[PDB]
Order: sequence, then structure tokens, then C-alpha cells
Amino acid sequence: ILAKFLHEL
Amino acid sequence: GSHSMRYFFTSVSRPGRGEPRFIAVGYVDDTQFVRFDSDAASQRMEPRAPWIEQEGPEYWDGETRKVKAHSQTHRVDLGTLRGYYNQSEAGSHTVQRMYGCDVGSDWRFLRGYHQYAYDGKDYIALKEDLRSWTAADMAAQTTKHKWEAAHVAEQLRAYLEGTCVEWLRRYLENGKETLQRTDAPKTHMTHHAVSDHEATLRCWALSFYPAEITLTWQRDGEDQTQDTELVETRPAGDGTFQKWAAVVVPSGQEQRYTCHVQHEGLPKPLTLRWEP
Amino acid sequence: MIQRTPKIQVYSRHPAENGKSNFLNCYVSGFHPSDIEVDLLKNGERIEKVEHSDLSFSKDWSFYLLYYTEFTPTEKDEYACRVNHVTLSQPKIVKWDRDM
Ligand SMILES: [Ca+2]
Repeated sequence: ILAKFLHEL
Repeated sequence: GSHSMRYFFTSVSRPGRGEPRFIAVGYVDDTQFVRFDSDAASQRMEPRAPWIEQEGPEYWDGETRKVKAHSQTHRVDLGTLRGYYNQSEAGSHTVQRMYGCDVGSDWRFLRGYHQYAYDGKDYIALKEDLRSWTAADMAAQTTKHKWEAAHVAEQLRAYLEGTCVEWLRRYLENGKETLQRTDAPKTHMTHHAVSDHEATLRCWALSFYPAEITLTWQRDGEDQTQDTELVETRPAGDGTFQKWAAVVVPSGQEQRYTCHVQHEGLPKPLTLRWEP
Repeated sequence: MIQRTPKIQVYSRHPAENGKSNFLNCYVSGFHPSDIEVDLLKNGERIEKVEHSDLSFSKDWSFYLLYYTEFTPTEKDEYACRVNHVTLSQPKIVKWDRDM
């Protein structure tokens, strides 16, 4: 499964 | 023995007001199991292996939500990076991201990854302790500082050591008939005259899985790189891989050369000699 | 910016046997950026039904793709992959060799 969220750069 | 789950994301900007293209693919070991492509008709995460199709609508709905959210993050990031590098709107630029986890023979966590690139070069990556970052340049240092302040590494670490490993184990189980197989290379050698005083010997490894393989030529038992050629390992298209290595030799001296093959599928390295 | 020209291999899925159905592959790899055009050719003419893999990339961030189509090799017919990319002045044509 993919990560649940990513932080912007 | 060991296994990995990896996701690969590419985002490409298009000039002016064109929207960026976003592609996501996921792999267990060397087997692709899902894909998303923003240009494609479905606008959904799609299966690419038979064993993932048994996941129900909740899986596909959740993964499609998440992959869309991933694409939105990369859209913003393309904008941020354009400013950081002082670039115009006229050109196309590319962000790539890879993340995932490896497990050992016992299926316990071995290592985790999260790497990011801009315009084909390393931008920032998570170090192996999963607590600290390596930044390529001044722009990436800005991102490092923001990600430090926001405790991003701690959040990733939870994913890489927890969720990633658990789902990898589930996939390994559900896809056991095809993921837990190794296919040893079928090997052979071919020979062709290249003049009246030289000949090519080519050592072939076919139909193997996983992709990692080593082919090496020896002359009288001594490693030989002079006058050899090795191609990149390549997909056959049916889930296995192919590779060859070749050496140019004096005519009549073919028997001095051996090709050596190492692969997880072989209980011992193979040695081949031109046998016709 | 780090740009890279494509490596190209042209090959069959199975060992070629003349008059037996098989798949002709063109594997393009090592390239950056990702936009690429690939044509599979029989005796210089485009082959009509060609499929391709999903874009992915390698450990050095360079991209790779497989293009493939059904074909039945014979001793006489010439097969080739023709590739265009921003790094190239003109399209590169690689001819199929059944022992490569
Ligand atoms: Ca745009």
C-alpha cells in the first residue's frame, strides 16, 4: 500500500 | 531469501498552463503489481498482477484516493522547485520519488528507503537510520530544514517499518505461487566467426527471476574484461529476465574461456564452456 | 538538468525459430528526460499493434520502458526499433539480431 500522505517540499 | 516493496513516482511539468503528467508504479521484488497514470482513461489505481485483483473495492478506492493525493503533492512541488532554481515557465521539469522497504528471509524489516530527485539528479534522501536527511544542495537544505521542523522522518519511519512491512508480507502470502518462486537461468553459449582469426563467444542467461544476476568471463581461470561486452539485464516480457555477456577470442582458442553464472536460483554458480 | 541518451536493445522473447510466432521487444533504458518515441519496424514499415510497459526508472534515476509486439520471424524479413529523444539529432535505428 502507498503511504497515507506526503509532505510538500 | 529477502524481498522488497517499492513505489516509483514520476511527475513531469508541461509548459504554460498544461497540467503535469503523473505516473506511479509499485513493485514487489521485480514484479509490477499496480500502476496509475494521469494520462490514462481510468483515472484509477489499476492492477498489474493477478494476485492483487483479489483485493476488494475498499483497497482500490483507498489507493486511488492516495495516489491522487500523491499527484497533488508533486504538482505543488514542481512549482516550488521552479522558484528555488529560478527557472521559467517555458520548460518542462521532472520530479521523481522512490520509497519502500526490504525484508529478510525471516520477513522482518531489514531496511527502508525514501529518495527524491529533480531534473534527473539527487535532491534529498532519507539516510539509512531513517532519522536524518542528505541534501544535495542549497535548495534541498531548505527542504531538509522544513522536514526536520515538521518531523517528517519520524512519520516516514513508521510507514517504512510498520505499514510497508505488513502489507509486503500480505502480498507475499497472497501472491505466493508467483512471488515466492525463483526461476534459475537457462543457459547456453553461441559462437560466431568475426573474421578468419577471431570469433565471438556469447554466454546467455534466459528465463530467470529475480532480475539480479552476475555473468563473468574467465580465460584460463583468470578474470577477463579486455574485449568483453555485457548487456543490461532486460525483461523478456513474460515476467522473467534475460542477459548475455560476450568475448572476442582467437579462433581455435575457444576452450580457454569460461563463462560463470551466479543467481539466487542456482544452488551453485554455473560454469559454461563452448561445448559444441 | 542532467540529460541522457537512450540505450536500445532489440530482441525476441523466446529464441527465434523461423516461421514460429514470438514477441519482438525494444527495450529502451538509461534515458532522461522521460518523453520518448519508439516505433517497431518490419522491412522499414511501422508495425501496427505495439504495446508498452509502464514508465519506471533505475537506481541512477534514468528511465526505462519496454515496447513489444507479436511477430513471426523468417530468415529474410528485417526488423528494427527506431527511437527519437531530445538528446538525439536524428532518430536512432537499431536492427534486430536474433543472437543479440
Ligand atoms: Ca504548466
